[PDB]
This record gives sequence, structure tokens and C-alpha cells, in this order.
Amino acid sequence: GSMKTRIALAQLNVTVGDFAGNVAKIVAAAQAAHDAGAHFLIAPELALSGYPPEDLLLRPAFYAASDAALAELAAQLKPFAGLAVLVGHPLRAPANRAIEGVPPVDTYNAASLIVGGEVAGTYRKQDLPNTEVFDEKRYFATDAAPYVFELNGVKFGVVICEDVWHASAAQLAKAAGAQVLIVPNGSPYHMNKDAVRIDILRARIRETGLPMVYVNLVGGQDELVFDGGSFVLDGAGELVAKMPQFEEGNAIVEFDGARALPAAIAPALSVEAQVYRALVLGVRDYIGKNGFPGAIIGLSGGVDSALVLAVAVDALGAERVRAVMMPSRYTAGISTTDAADMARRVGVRYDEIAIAPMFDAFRASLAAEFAGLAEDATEENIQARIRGTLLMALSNKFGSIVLTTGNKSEMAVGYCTLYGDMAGGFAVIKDIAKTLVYRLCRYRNAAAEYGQPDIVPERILTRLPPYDVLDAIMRMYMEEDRPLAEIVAAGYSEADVKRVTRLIKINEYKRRQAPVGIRVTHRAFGRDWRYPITSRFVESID
Amino acid sequence: KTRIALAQLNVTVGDFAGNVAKIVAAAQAAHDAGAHFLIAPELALSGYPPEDLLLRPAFYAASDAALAELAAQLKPFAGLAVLVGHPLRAPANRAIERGVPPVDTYNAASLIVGGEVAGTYRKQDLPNTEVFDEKRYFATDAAPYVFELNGVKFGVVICEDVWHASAAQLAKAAGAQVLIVPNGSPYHMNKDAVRIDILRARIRETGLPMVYVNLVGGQDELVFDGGSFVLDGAGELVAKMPQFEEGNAIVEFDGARALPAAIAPALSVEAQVYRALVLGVRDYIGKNGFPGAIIGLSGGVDSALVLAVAVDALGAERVRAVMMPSRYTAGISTTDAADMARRVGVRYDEIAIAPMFDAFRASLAAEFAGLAEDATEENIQARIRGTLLMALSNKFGSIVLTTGNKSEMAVGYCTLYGDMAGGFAVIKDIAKTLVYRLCRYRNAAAEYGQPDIVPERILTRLPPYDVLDAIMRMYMEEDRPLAEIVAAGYSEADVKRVTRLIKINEYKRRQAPVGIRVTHRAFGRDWRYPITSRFVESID
Repeated sequence: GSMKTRIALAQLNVTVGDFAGNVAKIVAAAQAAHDAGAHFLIAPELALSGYPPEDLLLRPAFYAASDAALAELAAQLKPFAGLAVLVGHPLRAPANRAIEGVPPVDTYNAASLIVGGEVAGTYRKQDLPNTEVFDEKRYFATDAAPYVFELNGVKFGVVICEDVWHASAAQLAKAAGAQVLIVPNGSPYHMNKDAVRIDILRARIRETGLPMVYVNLVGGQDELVFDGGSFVLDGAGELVAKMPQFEEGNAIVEFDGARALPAAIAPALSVEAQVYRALVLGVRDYIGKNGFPGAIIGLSGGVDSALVLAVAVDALGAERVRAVMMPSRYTAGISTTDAADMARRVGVRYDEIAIAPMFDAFRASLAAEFAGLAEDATEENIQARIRGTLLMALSNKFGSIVLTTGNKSEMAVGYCTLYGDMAGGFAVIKDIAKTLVYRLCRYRNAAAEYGQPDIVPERILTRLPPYDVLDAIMRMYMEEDRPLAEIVAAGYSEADVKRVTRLIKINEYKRRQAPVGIRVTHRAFGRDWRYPITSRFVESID
Repeated sequence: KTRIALAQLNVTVGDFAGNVAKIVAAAQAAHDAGAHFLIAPELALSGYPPEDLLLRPAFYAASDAALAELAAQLKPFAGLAVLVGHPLRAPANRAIERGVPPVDTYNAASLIVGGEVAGTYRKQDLPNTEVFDEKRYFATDAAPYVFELNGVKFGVVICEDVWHASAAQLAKAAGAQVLIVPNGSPYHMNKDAVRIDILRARIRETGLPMVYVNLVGGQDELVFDGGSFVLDGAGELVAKMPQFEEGNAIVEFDGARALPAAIAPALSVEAQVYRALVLGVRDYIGKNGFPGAIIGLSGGVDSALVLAVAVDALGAERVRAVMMPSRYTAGISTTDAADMARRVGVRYDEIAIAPMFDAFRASLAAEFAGLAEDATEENIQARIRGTLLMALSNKFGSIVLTTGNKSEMAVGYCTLYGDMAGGFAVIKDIAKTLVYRLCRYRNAAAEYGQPDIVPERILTRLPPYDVLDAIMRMYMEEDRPLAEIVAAGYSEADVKRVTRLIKINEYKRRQAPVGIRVTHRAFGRDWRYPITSRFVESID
């Protein structure tokens, strides 16, 4: 009659550009699948490269690196006899020739099946998302060809992420003989996204009658948090397996012929629990993937910075977080008392630095122009900028990142100060409306699993080469996306090319907060240059 | 002969009223010159590029109302037809679903004749590389538009429609004898050569003359250079308008044959780049309603260049220079800074930073006990200067123009909130090598009585939160019209206050650190708005 297929769902937390580490994570997942006796392992969208790599996908050397990593991966999977692996990767058709300026022609968002240490086949994405947070029509060409393969007597069809948004890809896969659809995803979290996913896949299942296996990335990548939540629906649309959100790992699910069999279904999290876990994972990964030693948080004594402190301690542990209160002459005693209280509750280092001497000095320096004028936002903003300068000094001297505490409501109506309360590396609650800030504090105070309860005070809740050389290397690397080896071949030293290009990468975080400026070249540091901050891509010099 | 007016207009994103006034003024001039036809640039009516305004149903409603008003205002110009670009949504403020591809929104150009829209072209090939993202906003249409004026058939294609053979072929098969091309083509060095080459590839395939009308003016990072031109049916250049200037020019056709007209004199690459910087500064200040500019002067070449550009853009009376010496700033620097400001005739002030710096040092002395002073203390100094310039900006309203160059941006020789503190980074795309060339250019281009801007020595050296949040969610997250937010039970006062502050503070959000997305419409890549915008939505 029918055979069983034992499938490992690899809900991986890969890192943009970290080919070596990503290969190691996929191999580790494969080892675990082998240890469990699986026939088949499925990894997420663009697992090999991490996701989304943004304008790395315009750089020929990035695709060359991906191809080399895919070959390394296949070699390392070869020892797992009988285990096939479906892995996402960027693909350029048959290397370092320029990527033109004109639409994508021969680059694809792909998933390849590796069998016996060789690529057995490849699917290329059809429906490229180019709305919201994605710009895949900037990077990839479309392909309409289905990919169906046989494994344990069952025909499996592959489609990738937003291919499920319309009828077309699934119908082409079914017409090519698919009996089960396999879907690698890089689907970022938002509130109610878990419901959206199951609704869209049910629409496809109504049309095709085919069960669907949905495997998602997990982890933080700059503004995005991938929540995992991989799942399986049977051919009637019933949920038969569901992995936890916001956790990395592997789960085993089974099929008997084309029938999806029941497995573990993680209980649903409340919307508040999902949002809080997103914030924790985002902070944990922005610090971890970038290699920061810890975090600094300016505490006002108010609820916004209280939430950020709670999230940071949950993400990093108290030993890697410090809190700084910076009172002015106006600062109420209850504010410093409240700030010190919460720092004690979570066991973080707490320091106070008075800003009056700096503020007095600024005020003195401007006395001639401002005298007799009403105090307004100008004076408040100077105070905020003094605070930003202090936190950035501590960050610059000892290396921890400043986590900023401006909420979405404040961002919206401009109740914030450039270079002041906005000064820092990562805006933890930039997408949390003030109303939700309160709800999340109540949530966390009650959430036993995090350890210490009631950490946010209840009372706040009821209230170089020379320039000619440097510029030449910049033009070739930045403006023209040339491989480092081609820059060296044009007559520049390996030492100079390495030094300049490393510094260009290192300083992405800084450029991304720069004021807008005037474009006069064909590749400026504006909309022409859309790079990840979190990235471990290091291109070989030769 | 057919007389065609090329309206090389400087429109403003969102400024429907003012853009209409500019087009009507151009039409008046054309009518006085006996023109049969006037051609305006790509998305002239709305300004270009409006970015995520093109996801907002009210923006298309405003555009339709503006097009109706324009047609009515053009009606007295008997005998003159006007081709105008505009965003178009097919037949009101029903939601534009942002989670699926555009379906019924187009980049359009309509011909107005006798005070009525006679016909409409919709763009076919949408740019979605470099600085453009039109596949986020618009659907493709491969229908041609060809009309007859003074006995000659004219076909319309829009900007990047010329990158491939298709649109021109479809127009020619629909009867076109001359192709008319509205553009929103931004400047970059050598872009002028790219434009003529691509149009010549099309003319090889069609044999039809082409009329290329381009936008001019600054729009956030972009500077549109104008440089509108005509090629005859063999690809010969027969007319060319100046770069970086607005104007109207008449070109004539004898039947379908393009006749020679004025060809503007050329500009060196340095001269072009310099004028782009001037126009960009002039328009960022002007279109955003800033009263003037503030520049931190170090005595070095970069801030000298930015001072020169600012004075040329705005006039000396709208620029002030501030030198902020530390205890040990070299005397040569403050003399050179003061001298530069005198030469261009601008207000100059010195504000010593040692008292602030000493106060920061004392406040951090326990924390930094035993450690050498290093880049950390240099950065504190840079941040003090940024705070000073921003205080002047905050109190009196002028924008701070920052002086970091492209080389510095590249390798990180710059300080967040310090030398990067300000509103507009004039030379962010000028490599250090090019800074020197532009200073030499500006010295070379000096007027009589003005001497070197830069000396040789230097060159060779609110409702409650529950209500606020509900209004934010409807306006920002859901792109709802203001009138619908009012109809949901919120006061006109509250809705106006909250939504005007959202717009006003775009400049500020755009310098914020990256943060975590948890909603379907965060202030990251979900929200791509122009800073320069005069879009004001009606409350009813």
C-alpha cells in the first residue's frame, strides 16, 4: 500500500552573510534528523545565506560565496545516508561578471534538494514580494517552472513563501503531479500573522486538496523578527503539527503515503506573549549576531524605559545590562527612586549622573542669543542631547550598545528629540504604541516563565590609504559592486582593499542614521544602497 | 508648422495647488507664443517621486480633484492642448491592499483639450532598481496612446518605457509619427549621455523623432536636472534646454519633421555637480519652508565648500556660520573660518565649547578613572558642537547643513550626533577627491569683486493616549482618509493635530535607529515617505 515518510522540520536561526555558520547550523540539523531516522529535512527560505540580505543580492561576489557554500554543504551532508535536504539559497544562472540599472535577469530565490551529496533539483520562486518590508523585484527574476520530486513513493511539490498568496504556483505543482506541497518560508512576525498564514494556506488547500508543510525561519534580522511557528495542514485544512514560536530547533512529522499524520501542536500564545517574545528575540539577536558585549539603558523612571529594561534583562541576562539615570534640576525625587527601584528588582548595575553642570554651561554659551526669549522645546532638547551624549560616551568607551526607549506613539507625533532620547543603536519599542507599552508591562509582570515577577513598579502602570587611492577603491567596491580580487587586479594592494572595504561594512550602522543628502553619482548612500546592518559577510580577498 | 512648448517645470511633491498654478502659468506662456501643444514632466501634477503617498487612497482622490481643477483653469487657452503627468487610480477611497501587488494604480499622462481630459496613457515599464520602486506602487499597462494635433499623430510613452523596444513599437503601430516622452529622470554624472543613447536605440527601430521633457528641481536626495531635448528621426539632436533651470522652450515641427532650435551650451562635470548641490540646497530649504541655514565652520575645505553652495543657493543673508573652538583649536583655523565667512558676506559667531566639555569630563571622571583620553572624548566634543547647532536651529528655525563627505561616510570618519548632527548632508555623495575639484571650480567661476571662496593654501594643505493611538492606527497603519477617521467618532481637532504632527516629523524619524517590527506597518521599510512634501489632506 503506502510507505511512511519521516520528515525533520528545521526551524533554523541563520545569520545574514554567515555562510560558514549557516552551513554548520544546517549540518547540525541534519545530524539531528539522521539521529531521529528521518528521510527528509526541510530548511527555511534563503537558509544558506540568511534572510533578507538586501543589496548583497546585487553583488556578484555574494552569489559566488553562496555557490561555494552550497557545495561545502552538499559535501558535509553526504555522510547522512538516505537523508534528503531541501535548502533555500540565492542562485545566479551560470561567475563574477557584473550584475547590471536594468531589471533582474538571471538571479533567483531558490530551494535545492540535496541527495547523496549532489543537487538533485532546484525550484525558483515565482511570486516575488515587492510591498511592505520586501523588495524582491529589485533582486530576483521570476520563474514559472514547478519542481516535483518523488520520495518514499510520494510526489512532493516545492513552492516558496509568497508563492502561496495566489492560486497559480500550487496549481502548477499539482498539475506536475504533486501530492503534498512543501513550503520554505522567511515570514516575518506581526500581530495576527499566525492566523493569516493558516487562512491563506487553507485557501490553497480548498483549491488543490493537497496537505502543506510550512517551515519558517526564526530569529532577529535588523527590524524583522522571524517567529518560526512552522506547521503542517492535512488535505482538509486541519492543523496536525505546529512548532513553537520564537524558538530554534527541529521537529519530526510523519506522512503515511500522502496523508499527514498527527504530531505535537504547540499551544497558541496570546498576542501580548507573542509581541513580548518578539522584542526579547530581536534584542537577543541584534546583540548576539553583531557581537556586542552588553547593553546600556537610560532610565527616566517611566514606563517606556521600564519596558526596555525588562526586555533587555530577559534577552541578555542582568550581568550584560546597565541602567543610567540622568537627573536635571527639575527631575522629581520619585523619578530617581522609581528608576533605582526597578534596577534593583532586576539586579542590574545602576548609576546616576547629574546633567545640571552641562546644561548650565550650554545655557551660558548661548546666553547672548537666547536671553529674554521664552524657554521652549529648545532647552528641553538640549537636556535630551546631553543625556544622549553621556550614554554614547559610555557606549564608545566600553563597547555596549545603547537601547533607545522611544515608543511608536512618540515617534508618530514627534514627542522625541533627535540625538537626545533618540540617541543609540537599537530602538527596542519603536513599533509599540503607548497603549501597548502598558499592556506589555502588565503581561511581563505576570509571566512566571521569565523568572522574577512584578519587575515594573505597579505604581507607574496605574498612573588609511591617501584619498586618491581610497576614493578609487570606494568607487569600485561601493559604486560598482566589484569583487575584491578585481579591485586588487586593477593595481591596488590587498592590504588597502581589505582595510577600506572592511571599514565600509563596519560603518553601515552609522550611515543608516545620517541625514538625507544630495545624490550626484549613480550609486549614493541613499536609496541606491540598501544594506543590512546585521551581517557576517566577509568576502575573500582572492 | 506645429509649435510645441516643452515645460521644464519644478513642481513640489504633494503641492497640488502650487503645481496646478505652475502648469497654468506655463500654459499661459505657451499660448502667448502660439503653441499648439504643451508637454509637462512625469507625474507633474503630484510632483515626483511621492513614494508611499501612492499607497494612500486620499492622495489619488486629491490628484483627481487637482486634474479637474487644472482642466477648468486651462479652458480659456483655446487652441492649446496640454499633456500632464499624474498618478491615477481606476474608478473611491476604498483601501489599497498593501500586502498584494498593485492592481489598479498607474503612472499616467493625460491630454487636456478644450478644458476636458481627451485621453490617457498609462506607463508600461516600471523602474524598480536604484532609487525607484515603482512596482511597489503601480500596475503595468501595455496600451498605447496616440492623438492627432495640427494634422500629425503623436504617441506618448513615459520615461523608462524607452528602455525596451515594446512601448515605442506599440505606439508606432497605433499610428504615431512623433513620440512624446514625459520624464522624471534624476541627475547623475554622465546621465545626459545615457538618455541620448537609449533614445537613439529606439529611433533606430522606429524612425520617429522623439521629444524628451524632464523634471527639474530637488526632491529629498534627488536632483532632477531638466536638460529636455529633441531628436529628429535620424537621431540628430535638434534642440536642448539648459540643465538645472526651469523654463519653457518652443520647438517646431514641419509635418513630422523636427526643426532645429536652441541647443544650450555645455557644462563641465564639475559645473554640473556644483549646480546640482546648489539646486538641491535651494529646494530642500525652500520647499520645506525653512527660513535659512546654519553651517559649522572648521576652517577646512569641506565646510568651506558647503558654505559656498549655501550662499549661492540661498543668498548670504539667509546663511550663518558658527565656529566652535575647543580650548586648543589652532588659531589658523579660527582666522581661516572668520576670513571665509567675511569673503561671502555671512554672519559669523564663535562659541567656545571648553565649558561644556569640562563639565562632561568631570561627570564621567569616576567612570573613566585611569583610562587615557581617546576617540570617546573627541566624539563628546563633536556632539557638543552638534547640540549647539541644533539649539540655534531649534530656537530660530534655520536648518543645519552638515559637511561630512562621501569618503568619510564610507570609512566611518564621522560621529553620530556630532558632525553628522543636522538636517541635510549637502556633500554626502561627494568623494574627498571631488570636494577639491569642486572648490577649484567655484574659485574659477568667481564673479568680479568676489575673490577665491577657498584660498590655495587650504586647497593644497494632544489627545489622551487611547485616542491618539486610535488615530495613529487608522492614519498610519491603515492609510485611512481623515474624513473617515472623523466619521469613526474622533474630533476634527484631534484628527488634524495628530495627523499633521505625523507628517511634520518625518525628517526626525528618518534619522532614528532601526527598531523592532511587531505590527503590519512599522516605521521601517513598511513606511517610505518623502520628507519634502506639501500634501495637505482635507479634513472633510
